[PDB]
Amino acid sequence: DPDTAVTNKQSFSTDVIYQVFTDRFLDGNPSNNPTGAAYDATCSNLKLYCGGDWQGLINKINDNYFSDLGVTALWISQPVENIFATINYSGVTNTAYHGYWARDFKKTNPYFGTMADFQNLITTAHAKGIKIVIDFAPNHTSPADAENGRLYDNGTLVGGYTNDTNGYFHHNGGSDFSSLENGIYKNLYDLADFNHNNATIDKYFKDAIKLWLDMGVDGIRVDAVKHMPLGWQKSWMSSIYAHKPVFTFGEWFLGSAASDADNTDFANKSGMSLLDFRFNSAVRNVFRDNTSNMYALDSMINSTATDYNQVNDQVTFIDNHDMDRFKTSAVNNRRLEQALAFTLTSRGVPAIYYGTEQYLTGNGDPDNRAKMPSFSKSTTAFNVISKLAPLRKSNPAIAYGSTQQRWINNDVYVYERKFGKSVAVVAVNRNLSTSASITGLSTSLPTGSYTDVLGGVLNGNNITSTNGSINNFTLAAGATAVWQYTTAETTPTIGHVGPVMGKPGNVVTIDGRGFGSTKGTVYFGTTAVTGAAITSWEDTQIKVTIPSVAAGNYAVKVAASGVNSNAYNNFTILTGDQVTVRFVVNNASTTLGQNLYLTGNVAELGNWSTGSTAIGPAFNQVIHQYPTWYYDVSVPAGKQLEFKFFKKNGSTITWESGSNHTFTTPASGTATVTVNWQ
Ligand SMILES: [Ca+2]
Ligand SMILES: [Ca+2]
Repeated sequence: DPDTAVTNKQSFSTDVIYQVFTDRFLDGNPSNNPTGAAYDATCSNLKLYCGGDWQGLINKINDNYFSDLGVTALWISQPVENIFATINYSGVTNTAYHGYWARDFKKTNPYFGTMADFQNLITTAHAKGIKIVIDFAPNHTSPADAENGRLYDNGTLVGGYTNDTNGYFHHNGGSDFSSLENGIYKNLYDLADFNHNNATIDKYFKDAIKLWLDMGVDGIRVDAVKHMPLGWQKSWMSSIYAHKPVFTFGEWFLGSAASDADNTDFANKSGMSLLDFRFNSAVRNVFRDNTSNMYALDSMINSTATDYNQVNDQVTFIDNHDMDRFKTSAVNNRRLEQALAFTLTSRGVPAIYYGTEQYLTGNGDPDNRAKMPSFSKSTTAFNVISKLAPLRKSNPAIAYGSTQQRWINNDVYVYERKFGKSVAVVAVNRNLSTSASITGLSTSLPTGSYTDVLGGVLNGNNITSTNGSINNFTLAAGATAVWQYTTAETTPTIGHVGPVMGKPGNVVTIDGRGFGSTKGTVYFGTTAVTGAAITSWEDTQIKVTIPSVAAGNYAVKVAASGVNSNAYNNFTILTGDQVTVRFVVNNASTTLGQNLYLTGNVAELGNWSTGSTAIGPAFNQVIHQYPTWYYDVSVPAGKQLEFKFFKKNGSTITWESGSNHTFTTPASGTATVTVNWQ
């Protein structure tokens, strides 16, 4: 199957994601709409249910609204049963229309549809080459008070937030958001926090997602990743990747293109991507708010490409469920159109929040979750997506391409996306009133005459190369032209690998060009993977079995016909199955600004390193207070580990003295190991 094929659940780079609040799209079946106050036909009270369902989505798929738009994957609201009750925050009746207040992760939300409806929707999407991505919010249940934040395991009850004897939840009050630990271990407002170190919860959630992947979901958009321990998440991911690997991204909110240490961290160590708020901010500051210029935009591109191990897996967007719509009264259509184009031709997996093609407005929650107004295919923005979306599939330079600043200034940007012998050039002039005389533009386009892929719908123009040298031209006011160049690759050149972390035995997908149809050999580091280990092999996609080599960070290489492909770095190989173990050290007092890390005899703790590979810095305030620190780590299961803490501050490392501490991990689930600092 090609990298392109709907089948490719491990890579979304060639797709376009359509984010849609299920309830706010189409009530394709009235026979399942809420009754009474908890419902509102008009859908004027955005806080109540409006009727949207899975049949509605099915209908749109079937009349090619999506197929005409160009979107290749739907991102739906969480499908699980949510609380049936209603909460009255400040006199206003609030419903769980959003999907985010789960009560039974093992049952479908009746208001969206049934299990068979869901199955019906998973089959109809694949038939048209559309993938389905789902929201999964394992952080918490529903707001305490609605239903005492109860959780049912497929009907049967697990426990409520109150008189929670076995401790399935956290009872440390709610997060004031003053630190990463305060956000992880304390509730989100009234949202009942689950205690993941609790083993039945750890297993409830591995068992839950398993069910959904089993039914055919193609990707999972995890919610509130900054509110759950990394260690746990990673372990959960290894469970998923070991069963049915699927593209997983999470939401870790940021408020700028500004780099963030914990953000970049999670993005490179959890085993899942993030939503690109750094990008979003720059895309909005330049195109929307007029608070930064093309420089800011370019500066973001280089920096993100530099911070994230695999920038191509981040998920770009111009707006979403947690912000003001891109469109407002001062923002004009061309500007929306420009942001879309910029995003569709950009690096990463892009997502369009529902109704952007219909210029929908709505500032803040919930006005930005208005009902889908039209199914019009005429808008210019609708046009732009249909034109461009298809390119991610046809041109691999858009999909896996690098980015090169080829001409820039305050209003004008011309960047280059190139992968192997393929290219795409994109010129953007955010100035709505004055055009720009471009002189001395240089690209990698072979000599020839190029026609703006956008047929001029965004005042685009044609160009002419002369061995990369483009002839002098004028870029009209508010223009944006795209000129590409494609050809058959003849050299194994790796474009993606999914997932990027796993234990030996798992199956990974390598996407790219020029692999030929004759099984060569894979290279996990310096270890050739051949023959039967290579489950599948064709020009654009090779499915290969992760060899059983020492856990660690490898680079992947595909050698087709003796020619070695380029190397895909930072591919993480696990020791084996994981379990989440909480490490607690006592009397581990420190000096001002001195911190506590952890490392031991397995790649998962960092193989005795004191660097960027050691676990930490351990927490010291919510679950355990200073001088006791603690930190939840993903760690090989069943195996006996040796570990040791260490304080680190200026540059100087002080290891605990005496022998190494020891712990033989549990064969499954979770565990806690307490130790005294030596
Ligand atoms: Ca309905
Ligand atoms: Ca939490």
